[PDB]
Amino acid sequence: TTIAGVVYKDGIVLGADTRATEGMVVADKNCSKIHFISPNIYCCGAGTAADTDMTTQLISSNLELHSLSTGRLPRVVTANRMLKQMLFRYQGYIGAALVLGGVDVTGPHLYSIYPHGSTDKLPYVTMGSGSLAAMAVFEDKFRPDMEEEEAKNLVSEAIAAGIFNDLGSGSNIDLCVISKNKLDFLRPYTVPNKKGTRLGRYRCEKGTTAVLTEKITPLE
Amino acid sequence: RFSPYVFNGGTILAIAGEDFAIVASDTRLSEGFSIHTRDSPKCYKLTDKTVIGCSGFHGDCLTLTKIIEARLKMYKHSNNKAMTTGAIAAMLSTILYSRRFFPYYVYNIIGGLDEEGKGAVYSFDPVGSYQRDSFKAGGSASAMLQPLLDNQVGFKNMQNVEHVPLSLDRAMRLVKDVFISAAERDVYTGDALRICIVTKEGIREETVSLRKD
Amino acid sequence: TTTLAFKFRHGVIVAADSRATAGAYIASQTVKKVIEINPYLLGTMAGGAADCSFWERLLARQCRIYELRNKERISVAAASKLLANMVYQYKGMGLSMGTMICGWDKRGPGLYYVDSEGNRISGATFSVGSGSVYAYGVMDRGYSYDLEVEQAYDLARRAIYQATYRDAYSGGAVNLYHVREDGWIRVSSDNVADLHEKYSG
Amino acid sequence: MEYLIGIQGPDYVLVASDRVAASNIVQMKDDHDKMFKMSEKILLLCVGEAGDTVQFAEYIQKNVQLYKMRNGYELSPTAAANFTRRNLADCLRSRTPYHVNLLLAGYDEHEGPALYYMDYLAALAKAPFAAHGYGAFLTLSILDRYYTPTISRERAVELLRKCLEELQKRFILNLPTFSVRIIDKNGIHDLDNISFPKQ
Amino acid sequence: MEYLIGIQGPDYVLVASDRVAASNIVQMKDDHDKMFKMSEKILLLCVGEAGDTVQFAEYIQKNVQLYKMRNGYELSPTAAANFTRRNLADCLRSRTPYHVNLLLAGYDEHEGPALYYMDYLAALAKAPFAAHGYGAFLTLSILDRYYTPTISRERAVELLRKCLEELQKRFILNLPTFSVRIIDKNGIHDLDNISFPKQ
Amino acid sequence: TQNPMVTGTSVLGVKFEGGVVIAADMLGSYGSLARFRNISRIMRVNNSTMLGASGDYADFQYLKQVLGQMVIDEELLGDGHSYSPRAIHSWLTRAMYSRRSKMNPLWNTMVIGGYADGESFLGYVDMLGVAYEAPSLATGYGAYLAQPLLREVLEKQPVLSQTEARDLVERCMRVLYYRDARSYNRFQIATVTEKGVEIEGPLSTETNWDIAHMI
Amino acid sequence: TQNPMVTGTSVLGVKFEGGVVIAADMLGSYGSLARFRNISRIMRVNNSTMLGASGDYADFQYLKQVLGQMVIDEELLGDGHSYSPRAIHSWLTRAMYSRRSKMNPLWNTMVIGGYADGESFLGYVDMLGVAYEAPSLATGYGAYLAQPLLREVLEKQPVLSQTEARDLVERCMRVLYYRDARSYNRFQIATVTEKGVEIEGPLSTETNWDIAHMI
Amino acid sequence: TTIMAVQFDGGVVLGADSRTTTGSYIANRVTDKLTPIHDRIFCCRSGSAADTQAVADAVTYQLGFHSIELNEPPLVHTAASLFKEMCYRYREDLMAGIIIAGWDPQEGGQVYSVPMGGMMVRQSFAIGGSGSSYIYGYVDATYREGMTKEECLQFTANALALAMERDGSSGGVIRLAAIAESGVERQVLLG
Amino acid sequence: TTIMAVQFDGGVVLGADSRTTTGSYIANRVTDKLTPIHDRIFCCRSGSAADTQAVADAVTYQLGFHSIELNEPPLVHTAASLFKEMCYRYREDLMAGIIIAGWDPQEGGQVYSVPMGGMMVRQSFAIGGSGSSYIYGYVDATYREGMTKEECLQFTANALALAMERDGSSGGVIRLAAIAESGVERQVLLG
Amino acid sequence: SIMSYNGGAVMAMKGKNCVAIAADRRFGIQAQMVTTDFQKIFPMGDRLYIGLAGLATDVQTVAQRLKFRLNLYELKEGRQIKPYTLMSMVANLLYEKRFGPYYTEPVIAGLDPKTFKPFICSLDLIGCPMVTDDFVVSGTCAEQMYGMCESLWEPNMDPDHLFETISQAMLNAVDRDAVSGMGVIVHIIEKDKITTRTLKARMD
Repeated sequence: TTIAGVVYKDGIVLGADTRATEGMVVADKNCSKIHFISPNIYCCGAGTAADTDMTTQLISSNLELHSLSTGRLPRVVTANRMLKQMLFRYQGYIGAALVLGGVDVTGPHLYSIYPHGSTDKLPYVTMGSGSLAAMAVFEDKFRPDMEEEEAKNLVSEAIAAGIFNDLGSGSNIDLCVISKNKLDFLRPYTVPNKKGTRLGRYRCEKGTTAVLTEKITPLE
Repeated sequence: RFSPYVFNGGTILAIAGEDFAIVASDTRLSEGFSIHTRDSPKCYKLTDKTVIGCSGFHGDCLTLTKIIEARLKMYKHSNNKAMTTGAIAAMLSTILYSRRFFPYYVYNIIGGLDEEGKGAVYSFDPVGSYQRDSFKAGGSASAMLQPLLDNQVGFKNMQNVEHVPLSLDRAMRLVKDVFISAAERDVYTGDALRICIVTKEGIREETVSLRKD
Repeated sequence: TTTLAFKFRHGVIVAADSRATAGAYIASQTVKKVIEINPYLLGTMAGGAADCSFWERLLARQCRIYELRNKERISVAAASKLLANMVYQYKGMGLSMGTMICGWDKRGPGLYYVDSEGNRISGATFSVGSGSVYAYGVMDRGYSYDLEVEQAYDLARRAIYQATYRDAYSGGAVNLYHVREDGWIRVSSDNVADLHEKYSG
Repeated sequence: MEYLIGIQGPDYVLVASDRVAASNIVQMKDDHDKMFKMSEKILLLCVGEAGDTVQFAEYIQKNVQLYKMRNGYELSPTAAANFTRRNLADCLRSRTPYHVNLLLAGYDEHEGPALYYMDYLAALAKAPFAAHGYGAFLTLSILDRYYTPTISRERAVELLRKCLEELQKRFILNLPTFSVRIIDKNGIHDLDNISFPKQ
Repeated sequence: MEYLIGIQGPDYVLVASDRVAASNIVQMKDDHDKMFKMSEKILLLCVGEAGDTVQFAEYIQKNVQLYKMRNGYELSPTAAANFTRRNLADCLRSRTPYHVNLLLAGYDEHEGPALYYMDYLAALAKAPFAAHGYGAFLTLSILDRYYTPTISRERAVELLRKCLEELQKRFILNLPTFSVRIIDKNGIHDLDNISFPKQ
Repeated sequence: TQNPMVTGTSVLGVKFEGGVVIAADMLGSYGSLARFRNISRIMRVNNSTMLGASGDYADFQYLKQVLGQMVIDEELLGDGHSYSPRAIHSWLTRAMYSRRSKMNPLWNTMVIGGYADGESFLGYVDMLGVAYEAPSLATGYGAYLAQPLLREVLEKQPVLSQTEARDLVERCMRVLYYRDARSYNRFQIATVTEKGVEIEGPLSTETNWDIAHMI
Repeated sequence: TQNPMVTGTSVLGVKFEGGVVIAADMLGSYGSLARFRNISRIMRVNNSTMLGASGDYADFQYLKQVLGQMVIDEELLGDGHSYSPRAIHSWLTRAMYSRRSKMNPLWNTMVIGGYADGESFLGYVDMLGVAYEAPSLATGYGAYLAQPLLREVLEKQPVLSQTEARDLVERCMRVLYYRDARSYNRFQIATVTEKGVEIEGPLSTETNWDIAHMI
Repeated sequence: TTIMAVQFDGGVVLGADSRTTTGSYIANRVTDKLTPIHDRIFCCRSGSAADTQAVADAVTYQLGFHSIELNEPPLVHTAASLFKEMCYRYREDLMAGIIIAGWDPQEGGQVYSVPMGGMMVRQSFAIGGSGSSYIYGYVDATYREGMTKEECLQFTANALALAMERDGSSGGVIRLAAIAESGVERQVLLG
Repeated sequence: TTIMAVQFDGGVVLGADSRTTTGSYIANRVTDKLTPIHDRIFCCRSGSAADTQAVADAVTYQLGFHSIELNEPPLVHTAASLFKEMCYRYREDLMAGIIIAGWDPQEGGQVYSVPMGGMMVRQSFAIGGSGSSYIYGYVDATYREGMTKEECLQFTANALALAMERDGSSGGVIRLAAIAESGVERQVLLG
Repeated sequence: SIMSYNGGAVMAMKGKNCVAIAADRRFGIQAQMVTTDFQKIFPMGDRLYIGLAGLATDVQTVAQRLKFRLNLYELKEGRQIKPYTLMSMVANLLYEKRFGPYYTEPVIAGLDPKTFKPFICSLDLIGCPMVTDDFVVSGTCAEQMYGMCESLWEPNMDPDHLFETISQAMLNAVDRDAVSGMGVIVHIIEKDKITTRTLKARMD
């Protein structure tokens, strides 16, 4: 797990890697850590998966409620304030390493949340287990007010370096770009890995296993 | 506190044929959630007919390899002939028990030919037992690999499936398939696969890459 | 892991399973547990693999030296005593070893039981291992002294079958050795599923 | 500590228990009774943490008597067993857990005989012959050796005789006297008290 | 675990033991022997940590045989008892302690009968009747009820019969068979094996 | 050493064409206190090899002493034979293993760089005896931070020149000054070629802070 | 309070003829660090009583607040009735006991000095609720150090004058500056008489270092 | 980490680094360690981060509501009392090194300090944070009563400079704050 | 506790307090913290007391035997190597904060420092003891390369003054030592 | 481990137009078996099953608890339940015990109620869903079943090869396992009908 965020000259580029390890064994090869919050705000999670999931669904429900109650576009600082108040109210028991990003009336705003309730506004953040490699790539090749394809190439490069380094990282790479008007969301950004075709067809035959007791139940 | 052991991982396979012994192993040497290298072959060529693989804690693997080579040279300079396979197995069992009360954290697999020219794989444990089996998979991906060799090599749990002797290139595609399939779910399977084949005519080696994840 | 041994009129029967796990994971299915010391002794494997193999191999060394010094093959009680004396010098250091010693004597049948706790006793019936109590039950049902040969074979084989049916750690193949007056003789190596077919109906 | 065995038949259930009441090291009472008559065809035995046994008898016994007196009729054995399991499963995740381990024995007019099997972790089981304790170990091999699903009751009594003969042979405990019940279409019948003469 | 009793008389010593060999929960051996003949009038029994019993028999037995073969004659029971206590007291304060608890039984031509009493802390004692274990508790009241220093041997056998009848009555253990010795001016006489038929 | 008192920090080393460059900084930290701001953490071994280390500095002084004495002894043999860098790597591995087998470890993390007979060499030695060869080594947090830069540039192009290698080391040391809390803006570059072993002076970094004007 | 953060040190108080003098120093040590070298550790309660304390300073601020509020409440009753010092002592004892029964103690060691109706008063309150009256009190290390001077002079002569009492306090505070490691050469003297309650300024000590010339 | 507050005749001057650390890794190079509450009152924090952020937000809440209800500019001692109550009440869960400073119309410039216990004291200058221990020598050497504004700025610049130079955890960049009747003047210096 | 060593052009200057503490009780107010090993080489100690006393006595033994056997005045680096060996060989039982200084005929004035780890380094000035942390600011601000003797004495006086003022364990009285070719000048100051 | 108290293994495998779920039969306390007829695969409506593995207490408790909420849902709304809905319900029910956690790893395998679309997912002990396309497993012998399904799976599978593949996978992965064995029950379902077969596994 290696998530990253950045702010280019107009908006926000978020990334992810979709290897859900459970301990030491690869449990998933295709997951989704970029979650919905609002039509303009998204979020990424790290660490304990179900904690991030339930927390982000609760906050997304509450902000959808608030936005429909108000009648206008949500603000990112409201999401930040709800998250930090809840995570501090749980005393750091819930582990939810969050990256928060959205575009308000004020513009693009990126927040990273550490699971006790400590938050920071930054132009670029990395979170997760392999965040150090992506933060290395960011500090190497960042400049203020980048363009779009520059930022997309940079975030792809950073998470790719995290996958070629980290052991809990490594799958196909998720991206998300938020502007004032154009929201994009892509399943495989750049698929670095292939897989060798099987060399032996180890296919079983129709009856190669002894059966003791059958049952048939028809349906409609 | 100071912990004296660490798990470097690795995966070693062996297949005993009618007249061949194939030993293969990944070459990733790692620690925790990092990669130290992507080229470190676990196989070692002892004699003209014996290849040993060693996974687990890496420093004990290096030390054990060097001690085995030294005692091989001692046997040669005493008795004018190289050791057999079972002699190396007995000696290695004595060594692995000789540090019982501060154990090696080392899985060991010896493949090679016997004196009749047949395949023989002697497995081990960290404390010093051994047994003559036809196939073993040692290391982190042991449980990902033993039942599939039971399905293909051992012909277990099947019905109306005859027993064909295991040929050579069939064993090769087996080794390649099991390392690809185990590298999909494992975190310790390397990239470089180092396949050592022991025949009655020498030692062959072969390097096959994998996905670079 | 479940072994047993019992002596009767025509010598000693020794049988064992062949499963040796590692925690919840099975290492192998064909671990030959009854360790062949001599053409007249049989030792077992009871918990520790490396420890039983090593110390019984060292006992075999001592016995062969004894034979070459006395021109007379060692008795069973002497061998068990030497094994217990060698094991006691590491008490508390964490040896697990519960083996059995069988063989023929000038006195005849011999059956001893040597622990890593250093217990050394004679007897007529024994069973060692995790599922040993299961073997104790059906064996102490069917035990007598005046038994036939095939009766004892069926008793021991059925006993190990019941043990592996109840225990989770026991399984694999049922080995079967028979100690006679002249020397020991392997009887058969029967799989569990074949016995399941044989005794289910 | 001990174990009470529960052999199920084709049309009867053969349950047995001891008459032993443990202490520090002394046998305080040698005519103890673990039998809790729930209904006319449903028995209950109990072994576990010895403060919970009487209160389980209170809860289950009295709530079954409540159902029977309310609705006019007797419970099935299955629903009663499941009700015990439910009260265990509710009582487990609290500040006050109960630690008991027994099997339940009933008989329906329609379902016939039935044997269930709990644990201190509230697990249902529908067993042909079950066990708990330490007599569990030395007895299930003998019982699984000599079992026939279509077995007659006197053969079951002889089998229980044999099972006891292997209980008094290699045990580190005493277990002198066993009480034995049987359940049929006629209800709850008591067989003779099964002891073995000491001196 | 168990206890082996040692009743002393005016001119005889009545020692006894079991035939029980404990395990995990099983009774591995039902004909065990705890009797270690030191000399022609000195016996030894042993209960404790069951790896030390045989080696104590080795050390004490063989060094007493060394004294007898060297100097030409038998030890007193008192000096042998003190020698055992000395080897215990030396073996206590080391890296390798021994954990046994047995009383010693001898007979002198001049001092007559003698009973000693050890512990796992190497304490000598000269007792009229002594004990160890858990049978100690349930048996010393009966023995201290019916004791006369000038008691005849058949009365002692009847008293031991009574003591066993209170061992099989409120104990949590099995203890089926006891072997019984006696020591006199003639030497070691083996009495009959004291069992109860169970079924 | 059970408890390391005065630790160094990360060491970087990478091969290039006919040479190995190694650079580590010059700070001796106790806890959080940067107590010793002028120390040397690279020994220039005789003419073909070169050592850099982390962890407890006292143990590094000890191994400095022992290796110096061994090199002096072979140079006094007068046979024309020297130690290959791989022989030194093997000896050091055996030393660490014999330390840790007796439960008295030398708290270090050492990098051996050498160039002999046409071939470059870059070896690693851990405290636990874990030892291997690599085209680029990185210790401590360098394995988390400056390792992906090394493996990034080395995967796109496996060989390098000396200028490119030195520039890459400068960038990696800049990054380590950026995000190590135990780091310091003064480092020395050490280089082996066929011309001998050369230690450059205490260079520094040029940093950027234009993100601070962003509120 | 489970762990006392910022502790004071010893407080000295002694009766005399128609008054009670109390003196404690002005230091706010954290651990071994003398962090707060100007704080007040004596509250001048309304006109008849006076409080001094040790231990955790935050709890002293808390009891300062609560006692101030209680005194304000009775002064706003307007009945002409005040608190005797023994009533305050009783209330504070009940407060400490109810703190420690709930396993949440106030980490303090308090001295109550008062003069009302001809009779002097000097009360003690521990953290555990142990409370008594005494002609001379000494807290912390003062009970080990300046206590024998008080009990020495008071046994030879049970009553005192104000000058003798103040001089004895000066000598005791000098000794506590000599051999308390958590001590400081600045203290304030607080005094009750029939004339009211008076806090003197930050006095100091005069030391003797003539033992240092002995080698 | 290393935070600093110095008053002078007209008003007060604050200062902090920004090197917010976690373990041995630098998480953030630049941080607003000093936080506005009212237009004339600041606080600078240390210890744990989430604790001080939540406490500063709740104090901002209570103080803003009270100062609107007063229809008067608030006191500094009031905000100090609020931090005192919230720190002291939960000294079991918070690690706060809160230092309050700010100019006041009634009382001029004031500096209050609240360490990890929950005590409150008024000082003329303050040292807060784990790396302030190293410059207690420098601040008890160089300080002189009755400085000007520029002398206080130069003073705290040299102070936080030496603290950043020696301690490993401190570092980053220097933030300053100057509070008087005329306004708040913030700047970011390095040297 | 707080020990200090500063070299200058002609020689070196040492200094220490004497507040040797045990727990929270002062056992001794005045202590010879600095020790003459040879007539031109000093060491000042910290950490545990008995450890450093035994180490200084054994170093005095070996160095005296060696310097008599040389029939030449000893080097300073020699004594530094001896303390290095004895500290490093038994890091497991000793707690030594030994700082070696002294003038030498061959090499002038030198200052070596040996902390608890047993490492050895040459410095131009040194800070030793548990209460030196509070003046690492002042020793980095006030030091200037190329002082005189009187400036070094005033310097270490102000240093140990602020250290004694701030740390609780430190205190007592100031001992000084000035070492040059002309002699050893010890004095006891307060201020 | 509390997860290794009673053993257990549940495998689900997605085929072409059908889905097959299988589990073991053994029940017992850790080394002692008890019975061979313990139910771990429960019916939740038609053409949709759930498998439960781990501690048997939480197995029966969560199964009855889920049946409670399931029937309440299917009675408040006349339609039958979609599989994503069931997945979210199990996730919410497990997450209600965030700090009082059940010890179970539910595996859901069922078809689409409108189309013939298959569905598989698995959850963790706190409520982390995971939808895949090939297979999900749960229990002690995880790594064995991972090796089997990553060794033997093909994307487009007729039900016969689906049945034999899941059969061989379960037999071999169970036979390497110790505490989990004693028979295999296999449910192979499709759009038209539901087939349940039991395999001749080693009874050892």
